Amino acid sequence: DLGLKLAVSTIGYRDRYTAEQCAYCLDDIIKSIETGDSNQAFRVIKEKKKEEEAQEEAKKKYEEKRL
Amino acid sequence: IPEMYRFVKDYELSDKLSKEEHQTLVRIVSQEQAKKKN
Amino acid sequence: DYIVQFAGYIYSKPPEDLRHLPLSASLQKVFDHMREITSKKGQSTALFDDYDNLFFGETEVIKQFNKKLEENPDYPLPQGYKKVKDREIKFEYALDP
Amino acid sequence: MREIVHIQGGQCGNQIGAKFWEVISDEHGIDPTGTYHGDSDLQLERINVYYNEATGGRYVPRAILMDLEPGTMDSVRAGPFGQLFRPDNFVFGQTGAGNNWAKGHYTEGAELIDSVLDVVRKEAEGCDCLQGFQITHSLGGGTGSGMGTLLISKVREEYPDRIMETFSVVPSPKVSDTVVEPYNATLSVHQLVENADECMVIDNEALYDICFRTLKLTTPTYGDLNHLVSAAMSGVTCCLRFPGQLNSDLRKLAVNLIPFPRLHFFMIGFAPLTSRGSQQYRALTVPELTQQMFDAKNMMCAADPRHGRYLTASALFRGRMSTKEVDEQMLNVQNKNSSYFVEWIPNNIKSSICDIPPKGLKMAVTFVGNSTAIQEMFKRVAEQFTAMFRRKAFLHWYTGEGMDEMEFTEAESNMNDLVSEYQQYQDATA
Amino acid sequence: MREIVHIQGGQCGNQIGAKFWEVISDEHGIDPTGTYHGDSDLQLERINVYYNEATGGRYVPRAILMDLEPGTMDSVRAGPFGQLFRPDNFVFGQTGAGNNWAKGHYTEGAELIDSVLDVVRKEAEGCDCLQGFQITHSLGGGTGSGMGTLLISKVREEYPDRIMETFSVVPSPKVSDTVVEPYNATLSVHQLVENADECMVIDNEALYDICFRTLKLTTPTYGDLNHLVSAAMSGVTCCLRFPGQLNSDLRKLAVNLIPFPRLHFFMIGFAPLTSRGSQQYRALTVPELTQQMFDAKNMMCAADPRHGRYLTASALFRGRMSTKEVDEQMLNVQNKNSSYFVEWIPNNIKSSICDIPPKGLKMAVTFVGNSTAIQEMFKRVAEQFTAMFRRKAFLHWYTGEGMDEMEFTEAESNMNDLVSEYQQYQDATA
Amino acid sequence: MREVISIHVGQGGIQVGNACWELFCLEHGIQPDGQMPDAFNTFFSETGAGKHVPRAVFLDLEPTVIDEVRTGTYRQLFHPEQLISGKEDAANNFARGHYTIGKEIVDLCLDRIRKLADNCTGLQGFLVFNSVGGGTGSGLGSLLLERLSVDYGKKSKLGFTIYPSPQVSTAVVEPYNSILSTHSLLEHTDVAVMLDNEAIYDICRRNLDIERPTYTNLNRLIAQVISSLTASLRFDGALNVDITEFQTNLVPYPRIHFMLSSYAPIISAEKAYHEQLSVAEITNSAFEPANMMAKCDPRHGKYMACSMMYRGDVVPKDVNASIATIKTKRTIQFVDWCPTGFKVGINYQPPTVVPGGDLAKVMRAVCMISNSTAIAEVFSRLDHKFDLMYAKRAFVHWYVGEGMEEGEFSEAREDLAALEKDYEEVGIET
Amino acid sequence: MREVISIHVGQGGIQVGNACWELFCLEHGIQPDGQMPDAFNTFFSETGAGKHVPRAVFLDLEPTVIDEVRTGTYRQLFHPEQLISGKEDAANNFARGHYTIGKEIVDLCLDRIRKLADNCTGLQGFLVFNSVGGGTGSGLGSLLLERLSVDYGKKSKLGFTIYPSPQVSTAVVEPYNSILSTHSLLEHTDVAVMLDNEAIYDICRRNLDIERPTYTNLNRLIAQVISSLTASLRFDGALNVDITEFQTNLVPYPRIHFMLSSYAPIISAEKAYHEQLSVAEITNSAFEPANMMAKCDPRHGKYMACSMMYRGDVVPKDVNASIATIKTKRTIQFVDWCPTGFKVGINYQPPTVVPGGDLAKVMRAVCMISNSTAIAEVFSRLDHKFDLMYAKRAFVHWYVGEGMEEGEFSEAREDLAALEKDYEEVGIET
Ligand SMILES: Nc1nc2c(ncn2[C@@H]2O[C@H](COP(=O)(O)OP(=O)(O)OP(=O)(O)O)[C@@H](O)[C@H]2O)c(=O)[nH]1
Ligand SMILES: Nc1nc2c(ncn2[C@@H]2O[C@H](COP(=O)(O)OP(=O)(O)OP(=O)(O)O)[C@@H](O)[C@H]2O)c(=O)[nH]1
Ligand SMILES: Nc1nc2c(ncn2[C@@H]2O[C@H](COP(=O)(O)OP(=O)(O)O)[C@@H](O)[C@H]2O)c(=O)[nH]1
Ligand SMILES: Nc1nc2c(ncn2[C@@H]2O[C@H](COP(=O)(O)OP(=O)(O)O)[C@@H](O)[C@H]2O)c(=O)[nH]1
Ligand SMILES: [Mg+2]
Ligand SMILES: [Mg+2]
Repeated sequence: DLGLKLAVSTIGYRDRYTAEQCAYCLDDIIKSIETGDSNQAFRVIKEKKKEEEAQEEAKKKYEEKRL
Repeated sequence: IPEMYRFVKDYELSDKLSKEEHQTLVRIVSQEQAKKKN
Repeated sequence: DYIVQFAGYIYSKPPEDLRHLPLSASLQKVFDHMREITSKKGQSTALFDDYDNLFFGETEVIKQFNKKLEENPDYPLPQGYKKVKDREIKFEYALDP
Repeated sequence: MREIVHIQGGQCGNQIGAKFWEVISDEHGIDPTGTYHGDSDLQLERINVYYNEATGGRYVPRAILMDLEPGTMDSVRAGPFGQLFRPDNFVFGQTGAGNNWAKGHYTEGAELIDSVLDVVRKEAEGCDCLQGFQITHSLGGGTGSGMGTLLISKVREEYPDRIMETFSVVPSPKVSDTVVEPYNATLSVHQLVENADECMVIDNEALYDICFRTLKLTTPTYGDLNHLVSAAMSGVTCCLRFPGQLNSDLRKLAVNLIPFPRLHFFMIGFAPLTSRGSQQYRALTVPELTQQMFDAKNMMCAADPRHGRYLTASALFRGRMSTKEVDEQMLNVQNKNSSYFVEWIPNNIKSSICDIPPKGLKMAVTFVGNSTAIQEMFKRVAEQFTAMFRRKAFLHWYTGEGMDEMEFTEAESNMNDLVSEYQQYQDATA
Repeated sequence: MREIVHIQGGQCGNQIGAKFWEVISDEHGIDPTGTYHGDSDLQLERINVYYNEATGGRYVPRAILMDLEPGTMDSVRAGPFGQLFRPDNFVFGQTGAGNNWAKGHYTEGAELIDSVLDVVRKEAEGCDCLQGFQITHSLGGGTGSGMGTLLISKVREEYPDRIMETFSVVPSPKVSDTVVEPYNATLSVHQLVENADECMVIDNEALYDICFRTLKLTTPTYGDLNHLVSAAMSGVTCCLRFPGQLNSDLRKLAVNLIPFPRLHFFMIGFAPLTSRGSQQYRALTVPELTQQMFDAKNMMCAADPRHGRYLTASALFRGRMSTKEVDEQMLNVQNKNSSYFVEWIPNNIKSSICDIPPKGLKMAVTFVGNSTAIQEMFKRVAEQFTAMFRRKAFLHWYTGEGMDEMEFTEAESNMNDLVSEYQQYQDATA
Repeated sequence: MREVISIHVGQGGIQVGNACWELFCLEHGIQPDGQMPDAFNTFFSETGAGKHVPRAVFLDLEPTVIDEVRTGTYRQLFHPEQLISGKEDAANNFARGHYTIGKEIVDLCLDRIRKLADNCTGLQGFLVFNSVGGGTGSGLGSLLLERLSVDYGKKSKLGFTIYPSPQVSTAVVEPYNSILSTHSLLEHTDVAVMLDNEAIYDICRRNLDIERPTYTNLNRLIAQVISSLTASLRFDGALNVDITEFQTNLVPYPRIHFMLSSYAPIISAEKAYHEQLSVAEITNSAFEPANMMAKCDPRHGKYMACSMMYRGDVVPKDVNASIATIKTKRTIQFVDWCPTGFKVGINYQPPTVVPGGDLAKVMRAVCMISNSTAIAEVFSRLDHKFDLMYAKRAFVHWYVGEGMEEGEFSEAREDLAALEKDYEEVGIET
Repeated sequence: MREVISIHVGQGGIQVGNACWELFCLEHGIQPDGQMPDAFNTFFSETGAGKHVPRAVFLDLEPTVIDEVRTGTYRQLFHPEQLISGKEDAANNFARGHYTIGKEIVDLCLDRIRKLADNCTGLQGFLVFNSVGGGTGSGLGSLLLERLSVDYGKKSKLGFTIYPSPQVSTAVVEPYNSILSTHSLLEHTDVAVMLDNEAIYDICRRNLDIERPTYTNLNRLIAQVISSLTASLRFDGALNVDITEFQTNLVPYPRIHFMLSSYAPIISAEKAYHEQLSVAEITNSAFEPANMMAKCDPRHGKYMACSMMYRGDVVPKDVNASIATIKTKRTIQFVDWCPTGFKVGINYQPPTVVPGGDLAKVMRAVCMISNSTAIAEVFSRLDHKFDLMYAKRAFVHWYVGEGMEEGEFSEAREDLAALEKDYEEVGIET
């Protein structure tokens, strides 16, 4: 891209892979800073499954209230 | 020689250089390369 | 050596006699024709079109550094590998320069 | 030791397994009743790789069969060698997915997968030393491409250090049998790259082309395509079950054929293949095997391998032969084709020799090459996907089960990024 | 070592090959099933010249069969020794040329020739040391005279240093079976002189004359003409497959029989030839062989050899015989006929001896002489061509497929120049 | 463990139900008494010992047809109290069968549906048959669909409606109730198939060569189409298709689910065996515009998706080789946003013949279900017919006096206008 | 893999088609029912099991002849719906069958032609038969040729037209439509063969010794000529000839393709065996002017090219020895610009005999197709007959009132004048 590639190019050939990995990772907070979602720093159905699991758990918790 | 002529054919230059002209060019270059090596 | 003789011979005949030009013009015309056929064959031409694409990975950075090195003759770079002196040749039509 | 378990899903995967296990049983001399009747001592030394032992001396495959509908497993049981499979491993639902990826991955596939994961965990925890898993499924179907890929992630989350194989059939645009193939192909490729350690693409179009041109048989059927795929599948793990000059397990191939962790999509091919009428004309020699092995029409994919450059290649020779000839032929096939081999990695062909040939053949070769020419398949799949998605056609079926268009956009973007970064190394020079 | 491959095209060439390969197989004791059943050790030492080896111990000819219609190859397969040919080498089209040279050289022959060139390249790249190629085709047909001659140029462009043989049947004006023979004969002779290293003309009229006068059999058929041509073909390469006093490969004949590169059109003849009723009367001696060898009626061409002077001559004796007698007889046949031998090149007869005679015969001779009398055939062909062309008869068939009259004019001019410069040396004196 | 329930309402519905129920009983070997002298489970249920009971219910307000059923040869087959019958007919009045007399009967039908559904364990979906141009048929079909859509929810329902012909008509008031019923089932049925009588009359006349057909001949063809559609659930096949795998492949958007069918081959025994009935020719005949089962021209519109079923000894490669030919043709063009539009199914069981019928016995057949943009013409012409009489409020008093409101006619017109606008909006390229 | 399609239009065409189709079925061993109790593929097609279907179509507007065909012994052979029949006859009016009633029938014929052509893979060309002196025959032949010339293009079409006799005539208006049809097929047909009835009557009278012949005797001779022409495509022969190998050998210029045929020997069993029927005498009889199949004198003009077919046990040398004798004779002279004019074909299968017919069984036969300059006489006499009635505009009102323009008669006259001038211009020596 830019500014982060010129900074990675100032680091010796032995650590350049690690610096490139750090620069990709530093690309990591920046997007969050640029945007605002704490879940972009690595690598119907979802919602429904989560909802169902929570509901069952809630019922168990309700049973705990019942206890 | 035939591999170099295949280069001439593949680049559509065979209309400008005949097989006999190609052999003559290769011969002249061979002569001067051999004189330079010696 | 064969490519130089080949370029000199092909462009020494009608209809395209270039003997009035430097031998480099005949050789350049062979490379321009090779570029045209390479482009026609529907095959990549990036190595012909971008002469500064000599080095892996950092081609755009080198292009920007070359522009800065040319815009002002010795632009100081914070992090550049090495300055190499190259020669460019232009032909100018000037009477007794 | 170092054995693997078999897991298959969907109708296509079940039909592939129904021939793969027949081929394995015929290779090891196991009758359809589970009783050994082989001739050679070596047929029993490493039988623990694929078969378990039960009381009464019979053998049972460690295979797990899953589908969202009961018909295919109710049909495979009545076929030959169908009694070997343990009835307990059969898990199925009562509804099906209807070629809808969302139903087979979010609503129906999520609730059922606990039972199959239970038996998967039972099989893996018990075995002596795990080598890994191999998966057969199709990307053109809903239940398969959904449940199989979610199971891939679930298995990877619990066994991060083991190796994972996937033999995936991708929908070709030539022979199309389902209109919603691009959607569940694109959605599946997104998840498959993140978790599978190895992936091997297979196309029905290439199988028909091979059957029509090389074998020259008049009427191909699914049994012939399954037989070719089964022979190719068996060829990979042959040296892990038999002695040889240079043994090479799956992990050794993983080390030598994957340069970067995201480039693990191979295309394969099997040699020799000859017609019935010409099987007497030909003479089996190493040059004859290697000339057919690198033949473009012999690949199990429609991708044209002379449209790109090989990053690396592998060959698994079978039978007793001299190693000097193999090495010199590998060198010759690499000197005469220097234009199609990437130049910044020298000596990019791996070879292995196994002294036990297939039953009925004196020499055989299995070829696994990682090439840049595979980009064309993802290009056409994404082209069809973006042609159909721009009008939101058939989108309501997927969006009615909790899925949204954002997951489609992310999948398309990640697939295009994969396509781009796979060809990035094609133009790379030293 | 120093082996050659066989390539044939057209119906006439296929029928010639169907007997040439039978003769070769009978000479080497190969059964029509490809199994050796010979008696002598020498029958197997140099079998690599014409036959390849496959698994199971059977032998397969390295012949390539091409035609623009499938009928002739579908018929030759059912004949005796038809199973030897590899089915993969059969290449054919679905349309045919209809005796039109333009269709078999520009429109249809150009697209098909890639497949046959693929198998030709496969055969030549593989073989131990290439000696060259031999071609059998007819100049009286369209598809043959077009595709064969274009294939000659394509082969010459890729293997400029190898040797090339062509056995060409030219249409005689006596026995004419096609009205458009002069056009495709004249067009073919133009291309044939530029690329063929050796050419051997054969005429059906001369074969009928020989069969009627020397053998004196009542009803000649194409099988007898094919048998004579096959014996003549086999006689040339005999010493390359068997030991002898003075071995002489094809290249040695090329050196000694072609004075100038454009004079390579020979006429041949075979001796002895005797009737069934007189085969007991005659005694086989070197004088008896040499008197029949130089006989004018024994030539395989209607050209009269005492109408011109020999530039050079060659003889390939077979059987065990004394060399002193051969040399003295060659000297005697040259002293008694000094008027018919050109005087500025002394000692213009080449001789060779091979110790292995043909099966069933104790002595045999093959004669290959380069004479100036061959001009008469081109003269009459050009006469008919210019008689038919001046009215532009049948010209539209050729001009409707991209050809023009300029290529006809150039062909006529080059053929007339060849005729003139071939006789230029007849009147030359020292 | 897979079941389906078929609903027959109205005279046309009952008369086509009889037609399909001879065919199913014949195909599964069940005698008309219900006694056999594991594939039956899709349509039937086992009673424990002996007879089988169909999973079907017959509805009508007019008792004549049911009384005819209860005295024919099939009196012993159907359960006595699932042939629900009324006393007073609706007399072609839609408002009667939706507001006046159908409400008192619908409760018994729903009770029967519940009693049949509790027996099934793997219920795939419902089938319904009703002739649209009648009072009781359209009204009761609408009411039953509306009740089922809320009692069961997501279960799939398929409607084989018979719309009136473009010009041929039996009633004079059928456009009104046709439009109202289309309004009702537009938002309530998952699949609707077009079945107008004129096209099938032309099919019989041209192919079957019958000049005086009756309703039975039409109903037998419809029964054959139903059997071809549902064969994949009860017979083994190389490429299976389920009912739930339709809205993911043929229905791009929730509103658009009206498609038209075709069948091939249709031929009599007198000239069937003289021709080979290859797969290519039958799949060409199936796409002929004159063989559409509804009187609509596919050349007037684009295709959206084609789902087409084979049965017999067809091989997949031959199917692909024929799909390619159809993609080649210039007279058939698909919509821009659909690169592949074919879903292919292959089954092994050949179609069964009914004795005394029209069709002969053949080994290959093809049934296509195709969704196309050209269907809007029938809606436009029905709308034009409706407007002519609704301008003067003719025949409205027969509907207002049966409890229906005045404004109910207008909103059906607005929904048809919306549907026609939607069909135009979808068919434009991007 | 070589096929040909024959078209029969008009009463004479159908009656000669019947004659050729008994002969082909008899020659290939097929019973009249179509069942045999690999050479058939040229004329027939295999249905998969059992019967064979001819590659022929019968056309007529008048139903009597087709109805006679559909009730005879051959009712089971032909496909029921390729015997296209009309209702109203053209009644010898050319304008009717080209402008009024033929247009509504031609579409069905073209659909049948397409359906037959898609089955063939190696289509050599078309054959067409039509009696010229009739309305429907000439008109529909013209229209079909004009449609085929643009639908298919370069495919070869052969026309076996029967022109009226010099003085013997059945109608009174046949010169008009004969001239118009000659106009139409002059620029649209590749080969036209002359077949007038008077010459064949004389042949029957002189050789067969029948004093009261009927049309069947004429049609059997025509069928024998057709079989002799097409034998080379379906039987093994020493010198084969294909249909496409004609315009390169018999057609000097695109305009000149009318030639006249002859056959030999023609002899009855009562005196056939008393003489040896050598090849020389039969080839002499074939060139006799009295044995021409069209009433034209070859002594009145030059020859251009002769293509003549043999079949039986004939040997090529005997053929050459007879061609030489014919070249010797002073009464037969060839054109100046054609040195050789003979194309010779040899086949092994002897002609087959039809039981109850006229011809006997012989081992040798010859059929010649000769193009000569003398054919201009029939054009001149037809032109003279046309001018006599066109001077007074007789019978023109029967043509103007059927949609044809007034000037259409003149341009046919101009084209005939051009053809006659061209024939004179070609025949002059240089
Ligand atoms: N295809 C087909 N259509 C039929 C048949 N019988 C009736 N129809 C159609 O049904 C339409 C009228 O509806 P019907 O089914 O006859 O009568 P209904 O549906 O019971 O309605 P009611 O008149 O109130 O009894 C007519 O326009 C016919 O076209 C049949 O046997 N086959
Ligand atoms: N050689 C031969 N010629 C026939 C035969 N039948 C009719 N002709 C000729 O055909 C000419 C008239 O044309 P037809 O074939 O009889 O009738 P058509 O071609 O069907 O034309 P229409 O009169 O309109 O029906 C007559 O002059 C006859 O010479 C036949 O069986 N054999
Ligand atoms: N090789 C092979 N492929 C098959 C077979 N049956 C189906 N397929 C392929 O699988 C695809 C359809 O997959 P599908 O059955 O819907 O998978 P599912 O949704 O998991 O059941 C088709 O495109 C076929 O090409 C088979 O028996 N052998
Ligand atoms: N010696 C020999 N000559 C043949 C035979 N068959 C045909 N010919 C000659 O070949 C010529 C015709 O060549 P043709 O078959 O048209 O060649 P094509 O066009 O390549 O198929 C004739 O003049 C024959 O003399 C055969 O069996 N033996
Ligand atoms: Mg009713
Ligand atoms: Mg008539």
